[PDB]
Formats: sequence, structure tokens, C-alpha cells
Amino acid sequence: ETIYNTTLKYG
Amino acid sequence: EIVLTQSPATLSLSPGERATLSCRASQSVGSYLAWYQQKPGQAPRLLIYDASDRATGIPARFSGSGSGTDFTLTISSLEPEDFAVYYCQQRSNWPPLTFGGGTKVEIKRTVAAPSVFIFPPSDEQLKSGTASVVCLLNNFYPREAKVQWKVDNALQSGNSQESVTEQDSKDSTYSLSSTLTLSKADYEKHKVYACEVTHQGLSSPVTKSFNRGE
Amino acid sequence: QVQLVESGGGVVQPGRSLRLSCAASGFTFSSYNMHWVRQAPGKGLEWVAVISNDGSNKYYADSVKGRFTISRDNSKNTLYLQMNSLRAEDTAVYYCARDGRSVGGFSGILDPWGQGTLVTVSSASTKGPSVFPLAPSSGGTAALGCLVKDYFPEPVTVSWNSGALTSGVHTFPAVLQSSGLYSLSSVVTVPSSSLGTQTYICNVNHKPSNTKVDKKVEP
Repeated sequence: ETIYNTTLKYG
Repeated sequence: EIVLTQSPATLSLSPGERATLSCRASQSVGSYLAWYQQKPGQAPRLLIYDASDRATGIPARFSGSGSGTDFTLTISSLEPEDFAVYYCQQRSNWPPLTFGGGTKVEIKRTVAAPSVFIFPPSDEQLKSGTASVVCLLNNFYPREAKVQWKVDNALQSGNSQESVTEQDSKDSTYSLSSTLTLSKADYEKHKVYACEVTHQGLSSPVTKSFNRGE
Repeated sequence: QVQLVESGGGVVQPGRSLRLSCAASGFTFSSYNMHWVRQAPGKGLEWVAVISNDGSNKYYADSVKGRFTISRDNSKNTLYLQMNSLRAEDTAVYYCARDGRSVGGFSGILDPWGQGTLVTVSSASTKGPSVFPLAPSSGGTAALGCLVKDYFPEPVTVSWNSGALTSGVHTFPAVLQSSGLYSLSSVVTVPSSSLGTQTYICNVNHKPSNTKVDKKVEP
């Protein structure tokens, strides 16, 4: 499956 | 928030033609721009992500390109199933995740002027104490049309409601129904009820009318 | 086999509360962040909220802050949206959508989406429709129909001649009147020569009120 870039990091 | 603007709001094309849809962002979103398709009566479906990458199982006729503020979605040759609404969506700067307003891809056909019909309120409804006058615009194209209600030659504004069908599966036209609603008491105070229809296929407006009680 | 199924939608009074559910199957639910998105009738898409895989990180659209709460129960493969202090403008189909997998946070890719569940914010009570004729007024074409007036909630279905008449039929989207009740018209165009010989009956079914009406429409 596709792995996308993170655009909003976890806290 | 990042505002996404899609143009044109409606694309009118024939099956087999090339479709080019535009999305513009209020500031740069890099390549973080996706496209979703929404078929009538269905949930949206991911088509393209990161401006140009096709999602799993999406046919090769769909493609995208662009970076920064300007993006395009291309359908190289429209299939019947591609007449639908398309939304762009940015994920560069969020929350909120934002969507464009959508572009509808509709079937292009020749201009067709509406057939117009007016219906007085039924005796049955009048006994119940209210009056609905209905104006029907049948099988016209394109969808832009104007209905002007008149009551004893006074233009009515704000006291009617209308709705429009989806494009017909057989002849690709639209139809429109407009209801003017009045109390029975106000209905009985006036004589001439008229529906005046303006459409680009009509050389001049078409008016259908009746005299109450005739 | 990834599937998302929303439930819980219905009529809710302004100022009251409603909880939506989204049941996930076909994937490891606890591994994914999840979104809610909504679509008002005839309008576009509006992102509502997101929640991290483990429930600890939550964000909301400005329009629902302080009123809506997103939550999840990973042991039950379920996502929730608790909606308080509901407003007319909250009327919409609500979709859950899976956040695309990424490392260290949220992606903001929505794939796939559920089928949606409809929330109608209204003070109206269930009411069956009145069905009035739109009577036909030449060797040409006549129009006739049925006005299906003052019902709540959506939807209603209309057929003609128990489904035997489909050509030329147009059943229009309902409009919401200032009363809070809906009104809809259904029309058909037929040969003017048929008006003396052919019976035309519109079959109206308002299932929320168990109301069925067969209305014969005569010149």
C-alpha cells in the first residue's frame, strides 16, 4: 500500500 | 486557511473528448494537492494525490500536473462514467484541510428551449386553505433558465421555490419546477397568474398564464 | 476489502445532541488516523475533524469547535462523532474517511470514504404528505403531475401507473418550505390524445410516516 508524507506531526 | 478555487464550475463536453479541470490555491501548497471524484449518489473517491500520482486502480486516462498555486486534472478521453463532480483538496497547511468548490463535468448537447406549462392550485388544495401555483419547464439545455412569477402583472420576488432535475439519461436535458405559494385569501384577491420563462434557446420570453376561476 | 460504514444519522432538534458511529473493517483500525467530512444538501465538501490512531491528537474545523467531539474505540473498530448544540447549518451527510498511512503524524489523504449518514437538524415532526393533482390543461403533448406537499422528513418516492409509465416522467428534488416541511412535484408529459382514454395515477410512498397514496390525475 502507498505510504504518504506526513504533513501534520503528532504532538 | 488555504482557499482553493476551481474553474470552470461546469465543464460541458461529449464522451470521448479531452477534459481539463483547473484548481488554484490562494498560496503555494507545494505539490500537496489531491483530486477526488464524486459520482451521483456516491461518496467521494480518491483519484490523484501529490498533484500527479494516480491512486490505486485509477485508469490511465486520469492524470494531473502542477505545483505551487496552479494545478490541472486531465481526463484524456471521457467515458460515460466520468461525468461527475471533481474536487481538489490541499494537505500542505492544515487544519483545516480545505477543498475547492467542485467542477461538474456534464454532457454537452445542442441548445433546447423548454416547453412551459402552468398549473393552477387544485380545488382540493384550496379547500384545505392554501394555494400552490406550479410552473414546469420541460427538457431544456443548457441548465441556465429564469422563471419570473407575475400576479396581476406584479413581479414576484422571494416567495417562490424551484428545483432542477439531474441531466436526463436519454436526451441530456434538464427540467425545472417552480412553486409560487400564497394564502387562499391572497390567491383570491388577484386574477392573472403568469409564469414568464427566459432561456437562451427562446428568441423572447415565453409566458404561460391563467385567470383564476376560468 | 477496506470498508467504512457510518450510522446514527437522523432528525435532531436544534440545540440537542447526536452521536454518529463509523464501523471499520478490512484493515488494522488502530494503525490509522481517521477523519469526518460533511456535505450539506447540494453543497461541496467540508472537513470536520481528525483523530490520531491512538486517540490522543484531535483537530476540528472552526465551525464545530466547542460543539463536536471526535473519539474512537480501537477495541471495537469504531470511530465516533459526538455532536452537541446542533444548528440548522449542521444538516449534512457525514462521511468518515481513513487518513492515508504516514510516519510520525497525519497525511491528510482521505482514502477510502464511507457511504455517509444523513443528519437533519429540524424542529419538525414526522408528517405524511397531502397529494394534489397537477391536472392537464391538440394532437400534441400534455403535461400532468402530482404535488406532494407538506411532509417531513425526507424522502418520498413517486412512481406512475405502478411503474408501468416511466417515459417522460420527471420527479423533482424536494424543496424545504419556511414551515420546515418539504414539498415535491412529479410530472409526466403524454400525448394529448391519450387524456380521454388512459388512466394516470401517481403512486406516492412516504415511508417515514407509513403513508402510501395512489392519486388519479384527470383533466
